[PDB]
Amino acid sequence: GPEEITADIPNVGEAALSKLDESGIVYIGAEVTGGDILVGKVTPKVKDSSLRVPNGVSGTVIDVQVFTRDGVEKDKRA
Amino acid sequence: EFLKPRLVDIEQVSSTHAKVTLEPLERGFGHTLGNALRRILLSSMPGCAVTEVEIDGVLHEYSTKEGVQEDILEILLNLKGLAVRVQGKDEVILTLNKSGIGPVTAADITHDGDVEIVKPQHVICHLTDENASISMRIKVQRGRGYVPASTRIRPIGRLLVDACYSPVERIAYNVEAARVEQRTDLDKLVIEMETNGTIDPEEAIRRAATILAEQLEAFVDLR
Amino acid sequence: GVLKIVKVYLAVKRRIQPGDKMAGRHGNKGVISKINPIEDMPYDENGTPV
Repeated sequence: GPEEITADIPNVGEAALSKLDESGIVYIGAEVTGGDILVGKVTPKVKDSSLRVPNGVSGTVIDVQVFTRDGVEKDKRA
Repeated sequence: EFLKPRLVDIEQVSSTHAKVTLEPLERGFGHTLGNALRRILLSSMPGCAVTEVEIDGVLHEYSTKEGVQEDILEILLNLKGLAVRVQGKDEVILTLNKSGIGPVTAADITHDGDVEIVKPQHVICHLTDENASISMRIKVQRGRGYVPASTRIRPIGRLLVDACYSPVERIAYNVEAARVEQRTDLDKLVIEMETNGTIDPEEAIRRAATILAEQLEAFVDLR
Repeated sequence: GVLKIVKVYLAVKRRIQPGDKMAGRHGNKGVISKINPIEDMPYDENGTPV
């Protein structure tokens, strides 16, 4: 099936997704650390394939860019 | 048997530069006390430093604000250099509101009765548009030593500032001959201190001496 | 096959620490071994440390 980017991710607590918006994308200016989820993505195996911060790369989110193909309904953050 | 030194003079050369004279001192004690007090003054003096900043409409430091000459990061660096003395409390929130073209300096910070700005001309930023306005809440905390933000463990927009709490900038000490009523083998110790203007030199000297005495209490009764 | 792409840009401030490589313009390179406290550094007659 088509992979989905959303804030609905299984087997993860609500606190670990407080930095994500309703679209499952990290806010601008969020102070992230190693392991934090930046973009929540699920594969319909749904498996947890979300983009996480690489280990020990604790930093600040300064820009988010969204690129969508024709025919795809772009999300609310988009 | 040993003559005990006393604080005999405080020459306030400037607001941030002073000289404290301890007299009389026996042989060797001048340099001993000078180095001990220098190390304690440079390492352990308490002071107030900016730790958190909240600028309206700003999400992070790696950004720009319309009508502001400086980057938000540069504004944070300037606020890191803001020298403030707080009375009766270990944490305060200052409010800075400014509008119109001109340098936004420490003098524009809202007056607080328990807060004294030692250098009102400290430039915080520059507004370059007549319709531009900046509003920030600055958190000032009392501490000691150097406390980086990264080693410090928040809504988006609250920017952490590395805290250099130490008010002492430079310490030098010179041991020279002292003129006593009947003795000639007595020295005097002149401690030259350059601070940020937020600590009294006599208060700093007594503070360092108290720290040294409390650290010496362990050796005084060895067991 | 790509439905969408989200690019996130992370800014990190790297502060100097032992293990970092410093150099002049003369080929004098080295690795920082210690972050010495200010009161431990050599200082001149005016109390200014290096």
